Amino acid sequence: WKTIKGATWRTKQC
Amino acid sequence: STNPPPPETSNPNKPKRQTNQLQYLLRVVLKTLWKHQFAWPFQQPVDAVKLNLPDYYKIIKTPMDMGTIKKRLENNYYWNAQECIQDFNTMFTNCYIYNKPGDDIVLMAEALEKLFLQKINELPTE
Amino acid sequence: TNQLQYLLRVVLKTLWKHQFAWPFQQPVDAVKLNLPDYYKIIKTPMDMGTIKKRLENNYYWNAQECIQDFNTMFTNCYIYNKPGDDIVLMAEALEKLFLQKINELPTE
Repeated sequence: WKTIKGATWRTKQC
Repeated sequence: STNPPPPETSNPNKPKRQTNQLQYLLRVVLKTLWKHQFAWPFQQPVDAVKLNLPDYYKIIKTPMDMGTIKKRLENNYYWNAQECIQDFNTMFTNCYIYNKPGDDIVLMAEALEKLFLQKINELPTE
Repeated sequence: TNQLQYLLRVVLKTLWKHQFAWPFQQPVDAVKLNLPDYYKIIKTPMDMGTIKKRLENNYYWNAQECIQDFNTMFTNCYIYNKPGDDIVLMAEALEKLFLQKINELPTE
C-alpha cells in the first residue's frame, strides 16, 4: 500500500 | 474493470525520422534491456486486470512499456533520440511513483535504469 | 494583461488537469499530512490554488511574478523532499509541461 499526499492505492507488491 | 487501449505506435500526422542515435537506441540500448532477466514486467503494458490492481490506471494516465518503445523505434515514430529517451523515463517514473521504494518491481526497475544510463552515456553523436 | 490571462486560462488550466496535479492544487497542511518540520523548512509555501486565486484577483504585477510563484511551488518540493522521491518525480513532470507552456507565451 502506497500513500501520497492523501491518496492511497494498492501496489504490485500487495 | 478493464485495461485502457495501449499507447499508439504510429501516427500519420507525426513527422517520422531516423537518425544515428535512434538506430543506436533500438539495436544497442533497448536490445540489452530487453534481454535482461528483470525485463519481463516491463515488456508489455501494465496488465492491471491480471495483477488485480484496479487503481493503477486511476493514477497512471500516461503509461509506457518497452514493447511500445520498441515498436515505436521499429516504425521510426520518434523525431530524435530525446523523444525516445523520455518514453524510457516515463516507464521508469511511472513505476517509482506507483510502487513503494522497496518493492521488488522497483528494485527491478532501478536495475534496468542503471544499465540504461550506462548505455546512454555512450550514445553516439548525430 | 494578455499574458496574465494566458497563464490562467491556458497554463494554470492545463496544469490543473495533469495526472500528478492533485498534490499541488491546495496549500500544504503539514499537520494533516503529517509532514514534520515542513513550515520550518519551507518559508514561502505556494500552490496552484493560491496562484489561481491571485491571477483571478489581479495580484501579480506582470507575468514574471506569476512564473516566480510556479518556480517557488516546484522548488519547495525539491527542497523538502529527497531527489528521486515519488512526489519529486510528480513535480518534475508538472515543471516540464509548465516550461513548454512558457515557451509559447504570447508577446506583450
